[PDB]
Amino acid sequence: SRVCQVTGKRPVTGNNRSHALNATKRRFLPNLHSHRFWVESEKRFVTLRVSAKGMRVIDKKGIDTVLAELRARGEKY
Amino acid sequence: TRNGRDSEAKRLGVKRFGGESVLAGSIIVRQRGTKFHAGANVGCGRDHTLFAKADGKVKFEVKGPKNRKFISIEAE
Amino acid sequence: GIREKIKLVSSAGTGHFYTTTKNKRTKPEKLELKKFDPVVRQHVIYKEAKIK
Amino acid sequence: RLGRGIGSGLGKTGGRGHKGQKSRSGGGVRRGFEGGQMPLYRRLPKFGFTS
Amino acid sequence: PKIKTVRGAAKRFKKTGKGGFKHKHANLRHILTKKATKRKRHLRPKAMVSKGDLGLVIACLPYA
RNA sequence: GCUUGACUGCGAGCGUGACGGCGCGAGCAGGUGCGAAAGCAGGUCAUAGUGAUCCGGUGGUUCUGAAUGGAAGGGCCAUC
RNA sequence: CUUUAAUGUUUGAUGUUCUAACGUUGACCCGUAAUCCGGGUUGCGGACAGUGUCUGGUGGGUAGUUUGACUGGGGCGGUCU
RNA sequence: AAUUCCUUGUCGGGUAAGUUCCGACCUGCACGAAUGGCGUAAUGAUGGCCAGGCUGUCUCCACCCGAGACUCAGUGAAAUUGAACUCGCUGUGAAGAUGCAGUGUACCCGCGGCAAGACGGAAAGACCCCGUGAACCUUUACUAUAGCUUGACACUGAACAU
RNA sequence: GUUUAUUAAAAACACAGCACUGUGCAAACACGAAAGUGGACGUAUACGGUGUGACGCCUGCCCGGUGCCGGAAGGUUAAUU
RNA sequence: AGGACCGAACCGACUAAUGUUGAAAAAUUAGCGGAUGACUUGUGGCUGGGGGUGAAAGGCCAAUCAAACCGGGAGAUAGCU
RNA sequence: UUUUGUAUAAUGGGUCAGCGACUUAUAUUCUGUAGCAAGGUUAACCGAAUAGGGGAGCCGAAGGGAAACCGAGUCUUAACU
RNA sequence: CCAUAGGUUAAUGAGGCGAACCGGGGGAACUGAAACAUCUAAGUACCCCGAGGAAAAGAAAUCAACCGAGAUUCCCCCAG
Ligand SMILES: [Mg+2]
Ligand SMILES: [Mg+2]
Ligand SMILES: [Mg+2]
Ligand SMILES: [Mg+2]
Ligand SMILES: [Mg+2]
Ligand SMILES: [Mg+2]
Ligand SMILES: [Mg+2]
Ligand SMILES: [Mg+2]
Ligand SMILES: [Mg+2]
Ligand SMILES: [Mg+2]
Ligand SMILES: [Mg+2]
Ligand SMILES: [Mg+2]
Ligand SMILES: [Mg+2]
Ligand SMILES: [Mg+2]
Ligand SMILES: [Mg+2]
Ligand SMILES: [Mg+2]
Ligand SMILES: [Mg+2]
Ligand SMILES: [Mg+2]
Ligand SMILES: [Mg+2]
Ligand SMILES: [Mg+2]
Ligand SMILES: [Mg+2]
Ligand SMILES: [Mg+2]
Ligand SMILES: [Mg+2]
Ligand SMILES: [Mg+2]
Ligand SMILES: [Mg+2]
Ligand SMILES: [Mg+2]
Ligand SMILES: [Mg+2]
Ligand SMILES: [Mg+2]
Ligand SMILES: [Mg+2]
Ligand SMILES: [Mg+2]
Ligand SMILES: [Mg+2]
Ligand SMILES: [Mg+2]
Ligand SMILES: [Mg+2]
Ligand SMILES: [Mg+2]
Ligand SMILES: [Mg+2]
Ligand SMILES: [Mg+2]
Ligand SMILES: [Mg+2]
Ligand SMILES: [Mg+2]
Ligand SMILES: [Mg+2]
Ligand SMILES: [Mg+2]
Ligand SMILES: [Mg+2]
Ligand SMILES: [Mg+2]
Ligand SMILES: [Mg+2]
Ligand SMILES: [Mg+2]
Ligand SMILES: [Mg+2]
Repeated sequence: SRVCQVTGKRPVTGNNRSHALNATKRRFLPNLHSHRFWVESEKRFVTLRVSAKGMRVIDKKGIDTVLAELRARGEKY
Repeated sequence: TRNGRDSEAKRLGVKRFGGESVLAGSIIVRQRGTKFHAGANVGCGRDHTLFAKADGKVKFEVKGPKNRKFISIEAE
Repeated sequence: GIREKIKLVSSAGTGHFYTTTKNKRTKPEKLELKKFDPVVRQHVIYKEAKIK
Repeated sequence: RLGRGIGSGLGKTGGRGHKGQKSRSGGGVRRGFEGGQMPLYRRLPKFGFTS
Repeated sequence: PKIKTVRGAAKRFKKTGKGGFKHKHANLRHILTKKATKRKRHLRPKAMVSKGDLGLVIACLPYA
């Protein structure tokens, strides 16, 4: 499903407004993108489904550090 | 049709009759045009409404060349 | 209705004003009148202004 | 005890009259209803503040 | 449950010493210029609630 | 002819409305105008020329100001 | 200042030459007894396409509703202060 | 004219007599060319009209054969029903009377029949109206919205040319 | 030939044919939040949609309105800055 | 050769009568149409309710269809009787 | 039963028996009644516990004003006889 | 090419059921507004996930107001 593998962002629901404030249910989905991240330690490319906000934290945190937290959650690669 | 229109009645006429005791400021008659004219101790409003300027009995009388009807207050 | 309402502002600077109407086709000149000002408790000249 | 025979004086209508809102089950208008007009506590303007 | 006061009526009526309710006069919002000064002056002071509407006001204001 | 009473604060007592309300008002206070004065003037001979509340706008205001000083905002007055 | 021309300074607009993101419902290899999927090799495309947020337009495609009363029945006409 | 209101248009044909049919007229109230026009063999439980044959369709019904209806034995319902000692007439009367008034008539009770009435039975009227009822459907009704489309930003980086 | 099973079988629908239009194949389109599937294991001599309705003779005039298509100079105009 | 002809099975259901507390909650009798085909039929399978399916009648989707049935919101609401 | 009006040929009922419709909770106002009284009364809770404790609070004895404020006065107004 | 993916064993653990209560992911409409859009109904009904005997919450980047209080939960007031 539409879940970020780094930040865990998932679709959320809200209202479409209008000039008359009429509220209709809607969904907000993350800006998810499938990217192949280069992991130096394994000298390999690993593909992750990440949001655009997740991409920013990867540079700040390091490719190895983020993957270590994901392994704590536990998943396939 | 193009008719069938009217306005609410404004309740004109004599409110206090001859010999009635009235308080100062009480209107005696509401009218259109000077059917009655103000006499002694009687005021005239901007719409020719006659009001009492003193406490006393209402008296109607006819005097003058025009054979008009006048309202006066005898303040005892 | 084409006559438009105007305000007459006192010259004393109290900020009190009266309101009235005036004909725009004629009498272009501003309206000046001596009217009582409750703030100064005196009759002063009131000057035409714009309602806003 | 209404609606318990002729002799009781409140039978066959329960004191509710004849086929009005008050005679309906759960019937009756809300507080302040003036027949359709906006009620007096809405014809008049708000004033003041709470200190 | 506790009775809920009509909040719209609570912002326009205040209880007086003898149990009455005072309200401000209407007709003095935005067409007042064409009204004579005497008319505006009489509408400025506070007014008493009429006897016919006393029952309706008390129903809307059960806690005051 | 001269003028702005088409005045400000009020108002005894009445009228008419179920009510909201509408209408009339001597007189009082402060300041005016016209008269030599008595006096008259709170618009127009009178009765049509009009629209409640909410919301928002403008001016004024030592009323309020969520720790305190302000302020925002609100209130009041004028007014759209 | 106008008509402007050149000159210095800034965002963009297309076009192109790229590949490295991204795309490949091109080829080949492997997982593999597999027209799926994944990985690899290669070709092509390529900072587009495509998607997310925001935003303008369009939208009976699909919804929720409105569409007054009086009235010699109703509608039509007329009327509403 | 599957279209013509006036209208049974007018003329002709058909009939003893044709508001239909067929042929024309054009005055097309208010035909008309792919929301197709005009024709068209064949086809049609297709629509209209005519003729022959044929006949109880009818003039005008008669008889006969069966199955019911009728009687006996056995078994044995139903809809409906405020209660009935449940006549006619005229008048009255939620304004069309078995029940009121007046008056007339009528011994008590079955069976076979007919349906004039009991505003007969059936089903809280489908027409009409109303409710600030319901639902579907339409659209340049309102307010939205899926979808489609536009641009900015992100995914998305580096040279060159104008 | 088909149709209102249970009051309507028709002049209605379908029909072969005709024309317009969309669609270059990761096709348009449709079903699916998506993946995907149908279209089609087809490729414009194909497919979808629309109207007309064998055949015969033919199908005239209007692009103002409403749509659609093409253009983009100017006017106006969102998010953003 | 033929969505050819006549005509049984088979399938349809045009007319009339009966029946309408039916023999039968749609049939029977006498006629009627198709009857090698766009036929008919058996056994399985698939499409699900604002959806399906429909040679299109708002038809059909378990004797129910201008939005199936069952349960729930729910003692909806009902200025009406 | 519903109506201006029903023997009405307006609705209802074949009959009997059983069942079948103004309740409950909370708050508020008014009346009656009882207690205390310028005071009245506790709630949760404690508690061998329908007692007692708990006065946290609530209403009343002072109002006027939008409010600040003032106060048997107060507001309105420059000021009110 | 190492590797990695993958593959074969062996150990543990989980699968389902069950009334309500609880947390979380989704989430109506009828209705009320005497219509109806904001609003109400209602984060209710319902669906889904998970846990326990309770769950959840919980040890101040909290309140107060220049005095102070000192986690969370629950009850009565404050207060319609
Ligand atoms: Mg009685
Ligand atoms: Mg009644
Ligand atoms: Mg004059
Ligand atoms: Mg609704
Ligand atoms: Mg009407
Ligand atoms: Mg004709
Ligand atoms: Mg002839
Ligand atoms: Mg002919
Ligand atoms: Mg035509
Ligand atoms: Mg055409
Ligand atoms: Mg024929
Ligand atoms: Mg013959
Ligand atoms: Mg016989
Ligand atoms: Mg029986
Ligand atoms: Mg009888
Ligand atoms: Mg009779
Ligand atoms: Mg008999
Ligand atoms: Mg008979
Ligand atoms: Mg109506
Ligand atoms: Mg049928
Ligand atoms: Mg038929
Ligand atoms: Mg056709
Ligand atoms: Mg053109
Ligand atoms: Mg055009
Ligand atoms: Mg054949
Ligand atoms: Mg044949
Ligand atoms: Mg059939
Ligand atoms: Mg019959
Ligand atoms: Mg049966
Ligand atoms: Mg045959
Ligand atoms: Mg259908
Ligand atoms: Mg139809
Ligand atoms: Mg059916
Ligand atoms: Mg529906
Ligand atoms: Mg159900
Ligand atoms: Mg409910
Ligand atoms: Mg019910
Ligand atoms: Mg009867
Ligand atoms: Mg009956
Ligand atoms: Mg008592
Ligand atoms: Mg105790
Ligand atoms: Mg205390
Ligand atoms: Mg006083
Ligand atoms: Mg409503
Ligand atoms: Mg346990």
